[PDB]
Amino acid sequence: KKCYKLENEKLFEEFLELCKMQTADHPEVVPFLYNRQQRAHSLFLASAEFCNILSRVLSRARSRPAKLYVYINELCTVLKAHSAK
Amino acid sequence: SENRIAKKMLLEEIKAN
Repeated sequence: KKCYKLENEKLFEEFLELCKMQTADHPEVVPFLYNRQQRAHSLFLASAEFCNILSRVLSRARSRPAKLYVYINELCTVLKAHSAK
Repeated sequence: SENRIAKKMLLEEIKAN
């Protein structure tokens, strides 16, 4: 039933809405995140592993957003490690 | 704070990139 491709896009898009709201004083942060996502292997972006990662990150972002940049860093790090280049 | 340093580190990486 689960389509990880669409689920990951949903989870990532939900996370970015939080980021947009809470990083408005540093406008370069959000495009950087999109850039990291843009450059990752699309199969990784559609993977169950990425889904699991996004679930944890978004969960932490929702319950404890005082460490948002921590979470942002995790996500950027993971995405860099799966860069298509 | 952990978040402060995380923020500082991310911003520097962006500026460097």
